[PDB]
Amino acid sequence: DAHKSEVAHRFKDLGEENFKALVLIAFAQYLQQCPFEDHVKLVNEVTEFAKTCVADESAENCDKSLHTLFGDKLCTVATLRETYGEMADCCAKQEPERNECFLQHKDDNPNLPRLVRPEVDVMCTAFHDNEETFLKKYLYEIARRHPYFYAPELLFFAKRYKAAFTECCQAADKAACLLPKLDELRDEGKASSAKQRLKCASLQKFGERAFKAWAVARLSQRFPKAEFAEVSKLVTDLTKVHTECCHGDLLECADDRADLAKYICENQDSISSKLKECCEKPLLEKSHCIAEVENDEMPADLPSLAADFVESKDVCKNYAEAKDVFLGMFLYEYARRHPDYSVVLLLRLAKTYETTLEKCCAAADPHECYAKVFDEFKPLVEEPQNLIKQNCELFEQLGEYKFQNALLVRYTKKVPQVSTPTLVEVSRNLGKVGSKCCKHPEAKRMPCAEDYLSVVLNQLCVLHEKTPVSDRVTKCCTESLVNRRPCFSALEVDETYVPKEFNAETFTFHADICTLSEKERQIKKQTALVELVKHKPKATKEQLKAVMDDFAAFVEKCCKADDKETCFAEEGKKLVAASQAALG
Ligand SMILES: CCCCCCCCCCCCCC(=O)O
Ligand SMILES: CCCCCCCCCCCCCC(=O)O
Ligand SMILES: CCCCCCCCCCCCCC(=O)O
Ligand SMILES: CCCCCCCCCCCCCC(=O)O
Ligand SMILES: CCCCCCCCCCCCCC(=O)O
Ligand SMILES: CCCCCCCCCCCCCC(=O)O
Ligand SMILES: CCCCCCCCCCCCCC(=O)O
Ligand SMILES: CCCCCCCCCCCCCC(=O)O
Ligand SMILES: [Co+2]
Ligand SMILES: [Co+2]
Ligand SMILES: [Co+2]
Ligand SMILES: [Co+2]
Ligand SMILES: [Co+2]
Repeated sequence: DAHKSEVAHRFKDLGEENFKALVLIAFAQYLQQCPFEDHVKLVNEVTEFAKTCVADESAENCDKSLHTLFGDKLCTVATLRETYGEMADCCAKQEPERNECFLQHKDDNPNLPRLVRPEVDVMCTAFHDNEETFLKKYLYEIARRHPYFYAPELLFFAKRYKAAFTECCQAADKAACLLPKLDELRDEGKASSAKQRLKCASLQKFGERAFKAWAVARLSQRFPKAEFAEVSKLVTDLTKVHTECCHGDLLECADDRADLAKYICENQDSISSKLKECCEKPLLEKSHCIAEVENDEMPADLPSLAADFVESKDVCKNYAEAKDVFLGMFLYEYARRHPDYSVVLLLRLAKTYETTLEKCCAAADPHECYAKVFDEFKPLVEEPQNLIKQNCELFEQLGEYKFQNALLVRYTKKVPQVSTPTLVEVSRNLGKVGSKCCKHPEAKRMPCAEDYLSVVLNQLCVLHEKTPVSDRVTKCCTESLVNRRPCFSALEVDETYVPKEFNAETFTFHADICTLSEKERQIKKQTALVELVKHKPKATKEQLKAVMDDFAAFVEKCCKADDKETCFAEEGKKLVAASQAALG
């Protein structure tokens, strides 16, 4: 593929709207400090040129590559040295040194102030009176604050925001319609950003063979009709894409992703029937659509796994030939038969098979050792399926909020060293995971759980590893991504914990609670419970339930009477002393 102008060629394939979006994101992930209206100029300056070249590729500078045009344009920026400093020094570099120089001088935390959400009225009003300026500003604002976030992915999110505004701004109780959707998108925004980063860290730390294992597992579930060769092909293609995107070049990453889809949509018949709609969709959309594609039908009359991977003298031979191609096959075969399983569960099986196979092989006669490998799998399978039942049962009894509280207590006792604000949010978000996935039938519970659990455990591990307080959490966090959730599951109640000293103000409450969002109210209620538990690790549901119900009664009482503030302090003082006796 070669065009005289690539800038002319890109302008057409993407379409001007997507084109004017990306360029804005592009120049916003670099030049995070420059004001909006400047970028808007720059965007338009590019966009004019882009059009000059669309009209005639022979036009001057149209021939020059995106990498050259983009770089030249960045060096055009006046006050580049005043604000961007060493980034300016990049301009004396000749491509591809200069482009690499730019990537290096991205700032992952520009110390920009928190992006504050206006009131619904203000947004809808601005949205109406100025749609583009409204939407682009925030696109700009998000892209500069998140310079490594994959630009197309950001764009897909921006078009969803537009949707929520368009629907909600027309209706009554817009805030009721809108605020949910805006949080939902934000939560997803973080999840996406974290999931992207988790893909790159895993590849760096645990390596590429690990990466591919995770990939084989996942694709074999996604594409059960495909042969091991074809999975294996796609796994090696997919890893390379990740390896280019983790470096952080957008164009290269995008081209690799586009290529990988191009291939997939040509060989649909070889992979999955579910690709048809995705492949019709436009290029940016196609890559996204493949990633999210439904699992294909698992072929019927599938042979038992105990034939090829047990009951076969050649296994010890074949394992040795290629430890990874055989193991990979086993994973492929096990996985395509188990879409109901979590990716990490399948790796625990493959890992087990390998450990068994290596130890068994070259010792005595192998058959007698490798005979019971499949039995070793059953305990591993049961453990995560047990937890789902136990948790989804308790969830259905208690309901989300109360479930979050059951969680809060449990975890505080295990890891009291963790900051209250972190204990709350993790316990809240875990509530949401069981809320979402317990609604699924027995199948798809684990794959649902895994993906949602990964984000929460990552949020915590990312947040904790900046300010560590627990060796037990650190161990889990810096452990293999296969063993990460089991480690957390394994955490036992720490007997060594010296309780938190009482403080009145913590357990003091004001009438402000009465008029407050339930979430905000819950957070503070929830906060007190954590503090309560940190004070009294030797508290027990029998004793704890009492105190929680008296607090339930203390709050409904004062918020009901006319002079709430007096009640709150005076009743609280009773509530404290009473409870303090009840827990000691
Ligand atoms: C990637 C999204 C670009 C367009 C966003 C439209 C405006 C979003 C609402 C204003 C800021 C919301 C902040 C937040 O949700 O935390
Ligand atoms: C993209 C396939 C290979 C990925 C191998 C590393 C996986 C790291 C953990 C990913 C957690 C998020 C799960 C997901 O991708 O939906
Ligand atoms: C830090 C240099 C590597 C750049 C990799 C870019 C693509 C993966 C990361 C995207 C999410 C960034 C999250 C973060 O680091 O805060
Ligand atoms: C399941 C098959 C996936 C085919 C699509 C290619 C996915 C490669 C991901 C490259 C990094 C993009 C980061 C993101 O998800 O925003
Ligand atoms: C760091 C966590 C993941 C480590 C890998 C655990 C599973 C072991 C078997 C790996 C199979 C390799 C197959 C392949 O790469 O083609
Ligand atoms: C705390 C919320 C509970 C929701 C249900 C999930 C229970 C944990 C089981 C996780 C199994 C998938 C991950 C893994 O294989 O380790
Ligand atoms: C700091 C909070 C730690 C959260 C750990 C969550 C582990 C996955 C949930 C599965 C249920 C087991 C919980 C546990 O044993 O701690
Ligand atoms: C022993 C010191 C005084 C303790 C006062 C009560 C502490 C627990 C308050 C938070 C738990 C209530 C949550 C709820 O029932 O919704
Ligand atoms: Co093209
Ligand atoms: Co109007
Ligand atoms: Co490439
Ligand atoms: Co998506
Ligand atoms: Co789901």
